Amino acid sequence: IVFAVLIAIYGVYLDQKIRSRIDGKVWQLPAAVYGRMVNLEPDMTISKNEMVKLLEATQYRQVSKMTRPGEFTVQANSIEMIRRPFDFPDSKEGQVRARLTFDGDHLATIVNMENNRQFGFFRLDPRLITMISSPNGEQRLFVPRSGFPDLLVDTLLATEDRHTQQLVKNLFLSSYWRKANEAYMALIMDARYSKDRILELYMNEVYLGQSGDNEIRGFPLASLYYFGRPVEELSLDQQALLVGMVKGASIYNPWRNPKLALERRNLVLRLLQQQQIIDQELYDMLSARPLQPRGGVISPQPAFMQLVRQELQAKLGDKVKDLSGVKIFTTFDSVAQDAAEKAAVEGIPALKKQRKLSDLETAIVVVDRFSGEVRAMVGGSEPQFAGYNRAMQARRSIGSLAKPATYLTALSQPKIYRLNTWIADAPIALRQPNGQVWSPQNDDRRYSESGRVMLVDALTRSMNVPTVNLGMALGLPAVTETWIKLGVPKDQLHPVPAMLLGALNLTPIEVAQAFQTIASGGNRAPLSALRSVIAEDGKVLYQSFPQAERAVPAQAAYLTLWTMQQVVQRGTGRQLGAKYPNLHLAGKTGTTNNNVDTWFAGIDGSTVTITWVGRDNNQPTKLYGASGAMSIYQRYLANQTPTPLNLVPPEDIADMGVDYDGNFVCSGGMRILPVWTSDPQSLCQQSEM
Amino acid sequence: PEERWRYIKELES
Repeated sequence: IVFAVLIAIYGVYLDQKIRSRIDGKVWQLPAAVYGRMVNLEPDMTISKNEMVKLLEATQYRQVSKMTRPGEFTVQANSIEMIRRPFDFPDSKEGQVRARLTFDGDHLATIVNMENNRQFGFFRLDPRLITMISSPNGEQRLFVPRSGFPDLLVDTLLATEDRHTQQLVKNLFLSSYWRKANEAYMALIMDARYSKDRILELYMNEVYLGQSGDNEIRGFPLASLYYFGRPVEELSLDQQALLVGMVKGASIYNPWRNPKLALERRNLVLRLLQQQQIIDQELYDMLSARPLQPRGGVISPQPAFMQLVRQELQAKLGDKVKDLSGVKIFTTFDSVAQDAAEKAAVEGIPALKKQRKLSDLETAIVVVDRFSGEVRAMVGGSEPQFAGYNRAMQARRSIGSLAKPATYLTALSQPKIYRLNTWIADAPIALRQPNGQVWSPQNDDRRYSESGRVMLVDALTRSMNVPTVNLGMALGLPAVTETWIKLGVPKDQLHPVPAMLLGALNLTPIEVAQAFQTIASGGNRAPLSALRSVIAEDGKVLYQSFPQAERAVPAQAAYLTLWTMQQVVQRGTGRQLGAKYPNLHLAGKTGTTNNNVDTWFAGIDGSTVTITWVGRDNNQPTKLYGASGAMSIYQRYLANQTPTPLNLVPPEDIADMGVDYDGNFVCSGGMRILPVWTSDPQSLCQQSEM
Repeated sequence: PEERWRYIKELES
């Protein structure tokens, strides 16, 4: 009877091996990357239709009636939704049935339907974008017993045990003799663990699919992969297939073989319809429902994830992937990204067919006007398969998009340079070392009859000759100092006269930072993709704080933005001002010699949007001016709902009237211009002639 | 029982 001692002592070693993994770190859970968290408040400038696209972009479903969470219904002037549960960083939250009611172009109320009482603010769960690739290649999403519906548990138990045996198989075993080992270790833990815990570990471990060279396993990550919704919100027809795929994940895959995978769902629906849980009253409904996502996803948002990945080890260090169950909260906006991706996908072939181009590429970057939080990033014409990210990697000449920096430097000197100061416009010839004389020309190759133009109009019209006359009067290091204050790389600045008209090679995310500093009213906000990084135990690892650094005077930035509103209404960008006049959009056009690169920096009330349009091989685009990059921005403005830019003038701003000769008038005048003054009595000094 | 099947009709409709 010595065999009874060998098996008894062996069981203690199996019990020690189970206790070590289960009581502690079970799996190396990858880091979940979520999008932005949108709070909703009374009198918020959001429409009903704008809220519908926000909800659908955050994985909500428009339905006739609401049953499970992540669902909503539209009415004449209101939306009724069930806000899904989400463990937010500030406070954990359950399901919330609420009605968002609209007056016109604003959210009037948000009322909880269970108590018929308003909310001061209402949180919206962030969209799960992707999971950060693990070394082992076992991608999962942990969900405790509480998160799984009881019908999904009944559908599982009905087709497997019907009171665990395959849990121990996938835990520590591999691929007849060790079936006794599987039977012994199953009964050891089943007796020494809870009835609820065995379903939790099983539902997160089971293999349900593949996504390239990484194993997608567990009901939670599989639900979002196969259906685009969490495990909690699975319809019984979707639960039947997800339960059915446990036996043959690869053979019952809907992408490789849809016909074979369709029969499994109906077979599992019969196993439960034959038993008590379901009857034949609804078999015809669930058997008709076909399976939704089209061809899964290997790498969602590759462009935006480059910035997230770069920023993670640059802030927290590479000592972070070792941690399990990390929660990364990004600034990503799904409405803007979806709007930008369509504008790039549809806008590129629209230009190639009209102008007869063989190839044309693009890059769009949207950031917050005041905080610099990166809201969207498109780095190519077709973001279906995107290896190269033009928004970060493609470093190109900014061209005429460099002109605002010269006028900013000038307008920061209120006592000498203003919006009515005259700049010369006659032939120029600047000698330089090595070697020929530099004779810059306007696009027109024309000069003004009077031999001068006032500052305001030179920027409005993007006049080359007066920008060189202004830029050289201030000095090249004064203009270069503004580029450093605007937040561009110092290694890219070469202070020579060519720099004044665009000899400066920046990438769209570096241009985004420059225009952001202006957009805020001269406050440089270091561009960021991360909001916070939280551990599995709720402890914060990284948390953003405001970094608004006073770069240039607020009055100088205001007048430069006021002039950029004239650029879009009557100047180089007059095309967009006629389409969207009610936004009062501020912006600037970008063109290089032979139009190798085209750009547009568009600022609205809420964001800064930089757009580049050029070829990868640095060749002439055969496109008129900045119309190439403006038409992509027009499509982005069309694809989502922009915010009107209603500029609030800072202190010491006085709207003064000037005569035809460009001098301030006491009473009246024929052209009103904002001017940086504490005492607007400059008119006395001008009128006493 | 009929209390399980009736709830499922209004949940899936």
